[PDB]
Amino acid sequence: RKKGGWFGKHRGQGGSNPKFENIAEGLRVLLARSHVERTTEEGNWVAGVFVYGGSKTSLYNLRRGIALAVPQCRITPLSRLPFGMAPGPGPQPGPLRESIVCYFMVFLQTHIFAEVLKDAIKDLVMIKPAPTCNIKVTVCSFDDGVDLP
Amino acid sequence: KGGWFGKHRGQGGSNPKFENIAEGLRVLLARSHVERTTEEGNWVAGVFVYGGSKTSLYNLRRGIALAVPQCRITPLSRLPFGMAPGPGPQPGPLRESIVCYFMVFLQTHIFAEVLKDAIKDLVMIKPAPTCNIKVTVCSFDDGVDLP
DNA sequence: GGATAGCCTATGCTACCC
DNA sequence: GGGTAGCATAGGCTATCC
Repeated sequence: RKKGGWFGKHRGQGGSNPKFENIAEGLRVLLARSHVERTTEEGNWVAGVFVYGGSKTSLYNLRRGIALAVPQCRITPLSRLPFGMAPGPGPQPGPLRESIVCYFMVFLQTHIFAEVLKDAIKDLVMIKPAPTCNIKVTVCSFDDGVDLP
Repeated sequence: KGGWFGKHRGQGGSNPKFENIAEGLRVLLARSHVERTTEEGNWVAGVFVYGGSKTSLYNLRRGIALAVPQCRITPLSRLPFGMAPGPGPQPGPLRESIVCYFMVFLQTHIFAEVLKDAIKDLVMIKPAPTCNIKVTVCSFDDGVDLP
């Protein structure tokens, strides 16, 4: 029985469906309690949200969800994390060595909404079963902003 | 002519090309012997590098790894679009461009600043596309728990 | 809503060209 | 040291499973 190959939707062209819509609605409810400004007139991307861990699929679905809930943001594809510190006095891994742990980046126009978005993702995720509850989120601040093309 | 050389993702070593870029960086980083590590060892800061071209970004990445053993670096990935100009609707948050980026993780913000300065100065005397590479210092409120 | 199959195509990697 | 070729294997995407 089926199970897909090519569906004519390229990188970044993801549509919607109940699964991603339901995730988005979870975010929207939380976000609606904090009705803060998500845009500025200048429109620069001065803040971000760095999301990682859990599992590839759970991260992916979260990314798809955020996208539907927040048209005012911009989101990278999933990518991978390098390793952290090795314990003890020994040698460390090279800076390029990559792990199995994924991450994605959300860009935002206001610092205020970045904080709220971060809170919402945490709360959305903290009550769900593993691996989704293990998804970590941190606000990310850009000194000079980012010139998204 | 190359195909498979046995080197998987993240395993890249060194050669004259990358070491040359690394030495350029080392000289510049030597302008400011600030602390690059903490006792706690948390990844609280970074630099966000993007633009130029795929290859010039890539080569920079390789060079930084050789010049800065104390950092950790993502693979290259892609940027989503910004604001669309004028009358049209905005692109979806997921739509991706051709512009690449990578992230460097650091344990101190003070060195992030120096690393950024180093990259800008390293790149501004070069021709396009490399001179068009953009850098910003990056700060993680709650840090990043790199595996 | 997480995990997977399976086409498309992205990057990581190296050595070659110049 | 920028652009490339070309294997390996990342992810984006979907429907199907359950």
